[PDB]
Amino acid sequence: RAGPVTWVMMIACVVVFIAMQILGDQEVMLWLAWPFDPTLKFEFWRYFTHALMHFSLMHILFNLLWWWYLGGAVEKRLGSGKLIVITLISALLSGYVQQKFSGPWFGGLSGVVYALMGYVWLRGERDPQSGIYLQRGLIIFALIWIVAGWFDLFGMANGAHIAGLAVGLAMAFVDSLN
Ligand SMILES: *C(=O)C[C@@H](NC(=O)Oc1ccccc1)c1ccccc1
Ligand SMILES: [Cl-]
Ligand SMILES: [Cl-]
Repeated sequence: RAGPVTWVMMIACVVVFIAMQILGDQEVMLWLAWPFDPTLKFEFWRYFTHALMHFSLMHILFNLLWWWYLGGAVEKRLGSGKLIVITLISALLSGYVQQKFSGPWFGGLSGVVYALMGYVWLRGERDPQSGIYLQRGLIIFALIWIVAGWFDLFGMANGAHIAGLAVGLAMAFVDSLN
């Protein structure tokens, strides 16, 4: 079963998403979003908490599905610390790129997922002995989501997703060295 990081992240995302139903998107964004005024630049959770917000049912459902599967695999085979670091860095870098290109009003686990699939894929592609790999059907399911978001077929930006992917590829690369 899904490890503690995999589990606690899912719960947090659910709780936050409930809060957004109860209070509206904007009001929750007022507290958790990337600093959107210099008044807020020292509220440090915000460099991370933006990842916890989702705006539709499908957003949180698909994000959490991929998180549960990939994140859960990473936690189980490579440990909780690994998953924590991939998450922290991908969240920060994709958040950074996103706000740079389009301002601070955004949310979600997408950057983190791009990192996890970049990680699992490259890791297995370069080092099967690790035990982790993105099997063919999932490489296909994954690419279809990459394509979708890329050409804006679902409504959700590219640069931030690339930024997330770069983090996962970078860490898989490093991890698969000796
Ligand atoms: C974030 O990108 C939202 C997006 N989630 C998604 O694309 O997840 C994946 C899956 C596989 C590889 C990369 C990213 C999304 C779009 C539309 C509906 C739900 C979620
Ligand atoms: Cl398969
Ligand atoms: Cl490792």
